[PDB]
Amino acid sequence: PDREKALELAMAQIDKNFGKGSVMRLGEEVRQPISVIPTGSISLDVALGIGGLPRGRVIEIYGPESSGKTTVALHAVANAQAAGGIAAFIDAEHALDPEYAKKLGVDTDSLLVSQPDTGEQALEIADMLVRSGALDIIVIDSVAALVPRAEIEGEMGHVGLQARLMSQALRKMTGALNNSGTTAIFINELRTGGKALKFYASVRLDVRRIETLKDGTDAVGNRTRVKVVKNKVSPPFKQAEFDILYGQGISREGSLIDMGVEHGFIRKSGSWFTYEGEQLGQGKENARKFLLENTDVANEIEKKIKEKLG
Ligand SMILES: Nc1ncnc2c1ncn2[C@@H]1O[C@H](COP(=O)(O)OP(=O)(O)OP(O)(O)=S)[C@@H](O)[C@H]1O
Ligand SMILES: [Cl-]
Repeated sequence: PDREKALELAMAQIDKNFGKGSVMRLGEEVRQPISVIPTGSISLDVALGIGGLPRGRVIEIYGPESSGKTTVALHAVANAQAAGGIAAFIDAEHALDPEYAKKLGVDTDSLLVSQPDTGEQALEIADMLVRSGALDIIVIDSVAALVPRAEIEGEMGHVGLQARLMSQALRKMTGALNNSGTTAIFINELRTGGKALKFYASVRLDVRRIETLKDGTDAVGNRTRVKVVKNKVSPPFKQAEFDILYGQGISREGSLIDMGVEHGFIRKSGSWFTYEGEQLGQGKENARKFLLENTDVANEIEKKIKEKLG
């Protein structure tokens, strides 16, 4: 017996039988792909281990209200579009603020939006789109808002039908999703169908608000924390953090400062961030700004960090 040789032989057959990623060692550092979707969060992009959401996969983003799920998803779309991709937003919440979306860099005008009459119609419309192979990314707002038709329409006290709907739906949309090469983000709100999504998801993000961006003493935004509780394309359980200002989305410069520091590219003498010899400022915010204005800097930092990792 040769354990490691026997185990590898095992794994190999396991992945063959159920797909790559069926099993993997946690420390394992996986081989990156040909063009993921920058989550808009450098840290998260890293936690996902492939620099962003995997295309042609089902992505669930759950968490409480105000935790930043929609924000993240928007950025996802933006990038998808920045890459000349076509986007679709299946809205069953009617909560979208396109003005903010634009600010996150979404081309709202070219963005397709549907506002279904029932959970069925929703997913159906979603299926039909996906399988046109024109969409790079699609978003479904509120797994919960996918209420069956029988219930929306007047129906008696019943079933366990919302889950079945969601289940069957995913069943076919996945095949398509894969052939299409389109990523499907399902925003799930922690306040029914998530039962299925748990198993169909390739990636599952547990998003929640941790801090109240205050800087010194005033409301700015909030610090989010995402845990990749499920990851079928890279070791799971990675966590990342980042800032979302009010009105502004995920602070790229905020991620850059933070990750740049923990990775020694930007030195932080107490109270004063410094990089490569140039002074960046006292207090994250001053640094953030500096990086915001001096777009050349940060870009360097964005490169440097990118390299050392993935
Ligand atoms: N329309 C908006 N205008 C200004 N800031 C917004 C807006 N929407 C979201 N934000 C910012 O993003 C934070 C919340 O992130 P969301 O985009 O709401 O993601 P989320 O909470 O999962 O989505 P919900 O609550 O289902 S909409 C807010 O606290 C603000 O910092
Ligand atoms: Cl990003």
